[PDB]
Amino acid sequence: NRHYYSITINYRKNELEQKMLLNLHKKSWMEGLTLQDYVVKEMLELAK
Amino acid sequence: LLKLFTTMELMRWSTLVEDYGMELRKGSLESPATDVFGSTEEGEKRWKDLKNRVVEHNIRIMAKYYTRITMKRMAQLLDLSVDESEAFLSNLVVNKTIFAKVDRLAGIINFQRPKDPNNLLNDWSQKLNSLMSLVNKTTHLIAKEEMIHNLQ
Repeated sequence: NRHYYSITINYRKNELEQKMLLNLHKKSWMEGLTLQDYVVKEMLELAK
Repeated sequence: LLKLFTTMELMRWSTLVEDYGMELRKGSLESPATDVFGSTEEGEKRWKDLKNRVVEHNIRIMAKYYTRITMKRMAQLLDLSVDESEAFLSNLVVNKTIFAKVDRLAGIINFQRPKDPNNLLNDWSQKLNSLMSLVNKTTHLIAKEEMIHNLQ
């Protein structure tokens, strides 16, 4: 700790990108187009 | 005969009998004919197994429109008789290399596939893959419509 005192850090106000850091993410990470599974049988067969 | 390698050429058997009996009537290379139909205990047996060919390969090719077909109209669309078709059904069906289902309860039965006894699997494939094709529709709809709208 002598010669090493830590400094409070933080991240930037990133909305300038955080917007595009979630918009594109949420839109894609969630079925992209989202018109895809709308898997529905073979999955519940094994499920049940 | 090379054309026969597609659609089976469900041809009037006597027409092919012409096409391959005039081989013996060749004013040219005819040793083909004698190797094929200049023979009797096998050449005529070659005609017989050729009947076998036409019937069984027609069974092969016609497997599409089935699940409704009559024993009589079978022969009608077979270029061979009904009890001829009876023996052909018999041999191909005890050979049973394919799985059909037939009965003279009606005689209207067919050289079928498993006759679709399946559950949702059919519906599953259909719904899922079709809907998927539809999302593909959308995803290239945007693209190609934009492309045709590029100049504008």
